[PDB]
Amino acid sequence: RFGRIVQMHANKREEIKEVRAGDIAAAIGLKDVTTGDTLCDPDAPIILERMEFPEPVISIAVEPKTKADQEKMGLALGRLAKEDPSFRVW
Amino acid sequence: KIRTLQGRVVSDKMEKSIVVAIERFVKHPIYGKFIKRTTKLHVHDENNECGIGDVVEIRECRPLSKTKSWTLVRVVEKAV
Amino acid sequence: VTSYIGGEGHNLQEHSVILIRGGRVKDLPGVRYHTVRGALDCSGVKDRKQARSKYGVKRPKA
Amino acid sequence: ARYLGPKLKLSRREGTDLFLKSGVRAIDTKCKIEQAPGQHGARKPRLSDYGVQLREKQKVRRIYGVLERQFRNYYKEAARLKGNTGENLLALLEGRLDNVVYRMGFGATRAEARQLVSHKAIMVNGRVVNIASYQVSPNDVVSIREKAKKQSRVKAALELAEQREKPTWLEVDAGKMEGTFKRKPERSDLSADINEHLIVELYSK
Amino acid sequence: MVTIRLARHGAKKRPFYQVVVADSRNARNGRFIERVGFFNPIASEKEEGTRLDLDRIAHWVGQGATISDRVAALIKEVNKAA
Amino acid sequence: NIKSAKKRAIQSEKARKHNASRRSMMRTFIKKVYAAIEAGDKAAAQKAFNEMQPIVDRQAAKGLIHKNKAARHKANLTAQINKLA
RNA sequence: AAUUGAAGAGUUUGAUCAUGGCUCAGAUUGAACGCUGGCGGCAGGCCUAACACAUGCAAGUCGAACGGUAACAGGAAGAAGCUUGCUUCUUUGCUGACGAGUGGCGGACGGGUGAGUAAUGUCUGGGAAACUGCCUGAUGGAGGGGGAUAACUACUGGAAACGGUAGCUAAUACCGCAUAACGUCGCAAGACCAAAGAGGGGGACCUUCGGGCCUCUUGCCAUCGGAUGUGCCCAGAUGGGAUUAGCUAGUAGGUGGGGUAACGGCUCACCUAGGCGACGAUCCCUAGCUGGUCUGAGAGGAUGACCAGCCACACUGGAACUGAGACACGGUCCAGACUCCUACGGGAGGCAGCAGUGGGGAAUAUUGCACAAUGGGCGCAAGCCUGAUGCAGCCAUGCCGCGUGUAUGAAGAAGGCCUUCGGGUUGUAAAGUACUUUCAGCGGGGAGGAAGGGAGUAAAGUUAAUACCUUUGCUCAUUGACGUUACCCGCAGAAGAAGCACCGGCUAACUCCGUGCCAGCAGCCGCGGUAAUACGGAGGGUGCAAGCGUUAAUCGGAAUUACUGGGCGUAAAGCGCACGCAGGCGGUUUGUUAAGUCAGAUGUGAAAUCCCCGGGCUCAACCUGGGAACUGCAUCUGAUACUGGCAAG
Repeated sequence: RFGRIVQMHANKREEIKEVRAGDIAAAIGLKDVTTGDTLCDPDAPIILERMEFPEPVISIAVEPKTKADQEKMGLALGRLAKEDPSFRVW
Repeated sequence: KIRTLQGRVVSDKMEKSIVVAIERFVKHPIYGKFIKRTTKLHVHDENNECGIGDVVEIRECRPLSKTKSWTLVRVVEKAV
Repeated sequence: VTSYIGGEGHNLQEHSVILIRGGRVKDLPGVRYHTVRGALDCSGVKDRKQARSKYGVKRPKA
Repeated sequence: ARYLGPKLKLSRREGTDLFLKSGVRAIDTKCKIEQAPGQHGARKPRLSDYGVQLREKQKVRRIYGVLERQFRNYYKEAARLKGNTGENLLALLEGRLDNVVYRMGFGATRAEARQLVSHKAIMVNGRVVNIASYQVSPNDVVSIREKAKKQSRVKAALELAEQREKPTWLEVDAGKMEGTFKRKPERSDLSADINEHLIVELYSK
Repeated sequence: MVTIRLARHGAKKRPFYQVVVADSRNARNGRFIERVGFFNPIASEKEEGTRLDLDRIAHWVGQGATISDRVAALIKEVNKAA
Repeated sequence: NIKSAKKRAIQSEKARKHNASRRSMMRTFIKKVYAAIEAGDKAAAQKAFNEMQPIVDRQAAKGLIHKNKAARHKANLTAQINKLA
């Protein structure tokens, strides 16, 4: 789906009801989308434009103040796992 | 006729008013034994007529006071 | 409270978010609950092909 | 959820034949019936009263493959109606579609019969029905779809079932399969080896 | 303003209505004054599809009721001569 | 919120401004009557009661005061004067 | 035709009978969890923190009230390109429509939640001292005038929100005045009170060229009633604790003024010194109540989710306005806490509305689609809006239906598991043979849920008029969110689809190996100390099934709270004994009353739910017709045994 569309003036929300070609907008919702995804029109010819995935470099570690936050530790960093391409979790 | 009770005069230490007691021989719900279930009503009447211990016909009427909402019809069985 | 650790070979420790279901462990005085294996940080039993709905062992692949 | 297993093993757990694998070999003999349901079924138990109630409940179950959840509904239905619950239980169970398919001889085994019913090839009373637990209501008729008729399963059912006892409360056309069902199934018109008070005693508690 | 409207009963995709006299402010399937008849829109071929209590609907007219749209149309569908 | 029926706020403010003035117009006329009953002079009490009666019944037509309240305020005044003189 | 309905077992002892608890066999769930998991139908889906909430939507409409028109499209005198009527444009509220505002109606309904609330409430059955927009019936009127004020204008304040100042025009806005009655007040005579105009068509008279005039449509205001809803009073019922004994001071009642839609300590003044309480007052804790759901043979016990009636609350606390109705969810004002915008001056808001989020938790969903049908608001209507509702999505959570094949098939296979090792078992179970092929996958057909409404036309009304409007048939073109719908028809193929628990006794179902009071099992009793059917692993077998067990939960069994239906000498239990108030019960006879009691009638006992004979989805769950039922309660008329009250013996 496409839930809501926003023009995003530096993390400010104004509502867009229709998007044209060549404009930047934010689509709200979109459960399974990743970086550089080629969103195309279904029931129509399907296109592709994506070819790049950059490098990771330095891997460190962490351990929280207690074990009661470990479920949030995998969740909140998992919340950060969806965001950045060059940021992995082991 | 109309809805009228029998009662018994209890507290007549006041003016133009009476608290009557009416007996209800109800059946207990679970144990089947009849209990003398009392019921006390602030009942309005006319100018100070009777004393304690006399059966008194009383009917429902307007809420004449905060609590008094019944009217004494007549006094039966004057005793000592 | 206390609780019993069913099966054998548990990887439990000083702090572990676990799950608890009630049940008398009669031979043990004053222990009234059972840790349900198949839950959180108390993992499944090292291979047990019989009665695996309790102890939370999955079905072997085939 | 149907039965889908080795077939005559239930008959050796019940000793007698419940006509579950009739087919071409109309003699049972290649079954070693009665004394071998398993590795230790070559003996006999003291067989408690609970067991003799259950094993009798299993036999009336296994002829028609009724699962317990479906089976218990009949006991709720039989005791709901008038008459005797021992009589009502089998009577409403005789009205099952595959039961009337078998009683009219359209199927030689109930598994062979239900394969015809579930694949909607039977036009009972003017409407094709694919659900075998359909109550075949009294004083009615049952036809077979002509556009899927006689594909060597129907004729073998026509052959063998006309050697087997020729049932009573209904008429078979026997030429082109036009079954007619007339009256209420009576307790005297039964296989009679089954008991009834074994079941309704077990279902009280 | 007491009206004579429809209240929807039944399951999904297989509706049913019973035409009821109710106080118009209240909900559809909720508090009503009196049920007077019913109506089936998927009334498979049996003659019973509507049994409208005509005399009380004629009686509620004198009491100032507002007969709704399809309720009036069903009276025009099930005529006053049959 | 910013619903466009919020004019009912300011439609009520001009309404209350109309009311409280005319509501006090009634009450002040009752004060003049009541002052005459504390005074006791009959003709002043009668004429004031004969003055505000068209004022009391008129606002009943505008519905600011219920008819029975307006009927009560007639029955209030004439009972007080008759027992006086 | 409408209750054809009630089981027990294990466990103390060396053994027995009892008393007696503990436990299991059954059903049920708003369930979670473990393992597994094919499809369809009807359902249900925040039980915990009324915890705090980002974002979009959840209530507008009216031009047939009105000045106007900022947009959009127009006939329109004209403008200019210049293909001289082809067009660029200027006029212009004169048309259909229409923001911004005034005004009318709604927003107090629907939708949500159960914190508070033990009685201000709720269920039941009654009453009298009332009010009630819209809808409706009847009886009449519907005369005549006025001053402002938005909007908008000229200036100006601000970042916005929102203004402030001076002029200005209309209204179905507001304010008098006339004139009143079956109206209000008053013993009476009398006094006093209302209203508004808009929309369609047009013969003819009159046209200041608008209009007036006529008809029709509708609205308007007064009074008495209907209907519906609402406020209010009274009797009973409505939880646990006495380790909660006195409680209350506008408190109990009178009188008078005021208040109240109407009644009343409702609110004050003065007086009287009372009122409630062992049939449990006051106090503390917990809780929304009911129809009903679950279980039970019944009586009862537990419970009050979903659906429906009622009540209370709307961030916390308090108050009032407006109006028919609110002390108001998406209103106002103030105080407090918490967030948001900012130009720092000042403002803004309340998810316990639908989704949705963090959080709490074992535990619960999509920021979805359409206003097509039903219902509601406004409107002449067309229509607009509608997170109500209808539908779709996810989730076996539940109930119900269905499939993963059928038949044949013995060398009794191979292999595995056993064997007193001769055989047996797995097991006709597989292979192979011949057929069927639902649902899924795929391609084509195909209902109904749709009644209406729109334009035209004929007819009857209708009026001075064949006009208008109204009703009635009638024709044409149309209205389907869901939805590649329900269903149907054909293609390819057995092919895409079976697990989970238990197997000592209770309880249906056993051997072998490993292991040795260890590892562990377990609801109860209890097993394991080297031959374990109880432990774990195989094989075999049983149960149930797209579910199956585990835990939690309630009743059952439990006649272990015994009303139906238990006991007290020794098993738990006679106060150490006695006197005695309340209270419970009470010999015998007549008369009387009918309270209890019983018989009949009446009103009601909302619908649904539950039960019976039926009907419709292919069956079923499920939706649905009538009936029965709701065993109650209240009133009325009788009967006079029994119990009670009274009178006499």
